[PDB]
Amino acid sequence: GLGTARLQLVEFSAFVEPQRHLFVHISQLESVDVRQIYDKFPEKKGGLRELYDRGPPHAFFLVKFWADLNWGGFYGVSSQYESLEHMTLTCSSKVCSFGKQVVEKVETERAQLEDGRFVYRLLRSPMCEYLVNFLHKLRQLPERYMMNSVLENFTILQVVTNRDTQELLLCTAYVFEVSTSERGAQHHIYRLVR
Repeated sequence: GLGTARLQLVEFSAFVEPQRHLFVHISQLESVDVRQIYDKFPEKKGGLRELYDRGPPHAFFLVKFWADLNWGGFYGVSSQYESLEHMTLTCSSKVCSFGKQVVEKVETERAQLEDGRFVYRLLRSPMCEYLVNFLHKLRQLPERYMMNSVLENFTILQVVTNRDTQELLLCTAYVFEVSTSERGAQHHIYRLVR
């Protein structure tokens, strides 16, 4: 699964409300050389290389999404994390185009005790205007292969840190293709090694 002993991703979804439609969804391992995707993110500071250098290596994951782009509504992102230790999470999400940052969103969420464990709920976070706009354009493409061509240069990098200790808890890279309405959204989680 996606997580470490200190922090685990439990659920992740991006959606639009008029019942919801899920572009992508993760509800809850093969390897990928991290060097092979350095160019899909900023190569200098806070680039994947530098983060992997500081470590820890076991906190690094790659997720490939096959998004479902078949649906003025509310565009939102929901995330839920869990842990056994009480912490405050700093969640950084960097949207990248052609390997360059076009959006950085930073949120904070404190632990909530529930069922004998700590939960971190970042629900219904409004999707950034750039993504909403991008989705609106993307879905107008006449062919799925054209969507995949455009999505080739679109990546997201999520960094979750312990706000107090500044320790890296979880770093996840996202890459994207499109899936048919018939098949529905899907994902493949990888471990990033070096």
